[PDB]
Amino acid sequence: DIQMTQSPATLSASVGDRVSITCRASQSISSWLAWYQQKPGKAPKLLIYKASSLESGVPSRFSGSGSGSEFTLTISSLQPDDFAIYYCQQYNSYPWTFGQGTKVEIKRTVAAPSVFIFPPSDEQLKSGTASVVCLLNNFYPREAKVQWKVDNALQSGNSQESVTEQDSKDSTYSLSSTLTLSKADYEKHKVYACEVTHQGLSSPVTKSFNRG
Amino acid sequence: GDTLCIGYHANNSTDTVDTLLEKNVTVTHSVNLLEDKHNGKLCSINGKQPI
Amino acid sequence: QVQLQESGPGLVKPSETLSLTCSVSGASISSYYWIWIRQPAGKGLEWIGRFYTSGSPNYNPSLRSRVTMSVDTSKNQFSLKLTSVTAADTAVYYCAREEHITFGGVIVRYWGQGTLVTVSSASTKGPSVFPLAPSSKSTSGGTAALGCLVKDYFPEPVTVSWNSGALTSGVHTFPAVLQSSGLYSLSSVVTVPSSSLGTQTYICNVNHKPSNTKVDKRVEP
Amino acid sequence: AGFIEGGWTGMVDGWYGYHHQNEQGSGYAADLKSTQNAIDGITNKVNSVIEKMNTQFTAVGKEFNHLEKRIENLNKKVDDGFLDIWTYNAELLVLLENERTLDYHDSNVKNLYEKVRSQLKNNAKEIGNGCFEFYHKCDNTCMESVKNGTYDYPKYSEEAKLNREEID
Amino acid sequence: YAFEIVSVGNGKLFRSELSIESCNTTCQTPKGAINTSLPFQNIHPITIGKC
Repeated sequence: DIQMTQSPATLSASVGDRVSITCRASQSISSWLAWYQQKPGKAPKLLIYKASSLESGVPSRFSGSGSGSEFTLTISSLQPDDFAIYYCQQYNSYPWTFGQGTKVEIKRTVAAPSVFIFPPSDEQLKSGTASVVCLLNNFYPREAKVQWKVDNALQSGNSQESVTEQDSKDSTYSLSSTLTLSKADYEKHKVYACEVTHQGLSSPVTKSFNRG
Repeated sequence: GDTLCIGYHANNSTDTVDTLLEKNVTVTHSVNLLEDKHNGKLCSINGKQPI
Repeated sequence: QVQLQESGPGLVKPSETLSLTCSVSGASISSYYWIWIRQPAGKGLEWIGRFYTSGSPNYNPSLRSRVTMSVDTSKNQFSLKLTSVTAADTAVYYCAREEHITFGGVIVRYWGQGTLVTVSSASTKGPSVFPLAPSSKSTSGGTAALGCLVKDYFPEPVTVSWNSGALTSGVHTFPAVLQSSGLYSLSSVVTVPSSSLGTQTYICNVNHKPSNTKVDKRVEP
Repeated sequence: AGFIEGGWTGMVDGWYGYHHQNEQGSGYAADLKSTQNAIDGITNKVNSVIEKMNTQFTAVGKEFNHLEKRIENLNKKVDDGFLDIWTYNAELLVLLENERTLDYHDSNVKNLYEKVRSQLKNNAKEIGNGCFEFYHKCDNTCMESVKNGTYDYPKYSEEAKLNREEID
Repeated sequence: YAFEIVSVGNGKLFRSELSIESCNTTCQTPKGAINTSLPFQNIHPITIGKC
């Protein structure tokens, strides 16, 4: 029944900055809106109800302002732990509707990663497959490139990539590049290397390993 | 035949309020406006500027 | 505390009946409305509906035709039953408690843990666990990375722990990545001082729920 | 005013509502419209009453010397008199507005009941305790139609006529 | 010696006998201080801050 426009979809602000999220409604509501904070893969936690009622135990930095069709969630000082997806719910009329949510990231100092290579498991080798892992821990921003150098020959693809979400404490990211292939059970070539290029690196860093 | 009733809320709240016609009226929901406790500390407001 | 846990099959075949059960810890379920809400992957939330023991339920219109909500006062649970599942309804489910009347309208302070229900014609394929040894050729000084690979498993829900919860810092259980094989690879990593690489032993405990697999493995230099 | 007898510890979803009992079972269900209006009103009331109090701050006390005893007594009198005036205003507004709040809620009761009575003019029968017995079958769709103010009297007028007149 | 008047504000000059423990409150009375946005208090009339 009631359509929810939560602008804007993505934000990134430095610590201490004020943050405002707007939640426009298709139909006006006598300030019966609520604001929830959903941490990564965690139960969504309500922040403010009645558009003006700061729930018990919520830091006072959160302030909800609005009635009619326009409401705003305002974080007075953005803190590390406030990185999440924020949703606005309406309990004026059924069906209860939520907004598409707003992702609130954090702008921080550019941080170099720490790289770690993991050779494949021999147990896996016996099953005819093979996978090596490049690991980049505690970096900022997410924009890094992890490339693969088998016998100093960059590989075409055969490498998927997973990025952790922003750490609540540090707001630093972590990435894993999984080289997956057997070929000659990678017995055809022995040299293995991780080209790591990140904004925190003046020059790229390459760690490497060979036959055990 | 079928029956349909009209009613209103009740709970276990013991909040008593006064009115002019009657006092100690126990109600479902109330708000205490009166703050009546302190921490007993001459503490700082935004800085240990208190001397 | 009132605590809400959630039990779901993880996989439902495309033309079957999804049955979900939310279990409550220390509340008389007869005296509260109970709400189901759901989230497709990382997309928005959708209010499924509300049911009560001595009241009248109400469901979302798009799911109304197919939803039945019931309550077991004996077991202290409430269950969803969705007919004619579609693979588009493939999402995380959450169960919440509808609190009583307050001055700001009705509140949902309590929340479930979320369970993934994915609707697929594939099976319950158990995970394969392989240890990520460290680098003896690396500095062997301070920074030391250790890991565990859960390389192939099919319904997404997987739990990863380290020393059964003891190792609590510097852990980066990565997101699951779908492989071209239609299986999911899942890396989990911990950063540790290299001094303790000898005296301390590090074990990864991996529990894939719908395959009902609890494989635990060592990680040695 | 026109108060009632009884309480509904089971209805946990609103100030006001219904208890329905038909072929499909029974249950409580809060009237979201009238409770929503009452919450709007009481919120606006509390906010107005409190907002009027919000005015300016001022360091209250003053100190006067031995050759200024009299302006000192006048200043203490002024402080204390503003204290009394504000105390008395707060006390009486609290008292009278709790009175009027209970009365407002009572009137909301009356309005809801008269709405339902106008919908079910003859098709039902006033029990007396604050309910209605249907001379016809009111299934869940009928219940909801009454609850959202769209009951169809000619729909059940003939069934109700037959049963009602069968009684006498 | 003389005193340059740097900044003027809204302090006070209490007569009281207490100590100073870090709490960073908003509303301080000669007796104590706690935080609350209730509209009324019966603690003390001499108050500094949002009170």
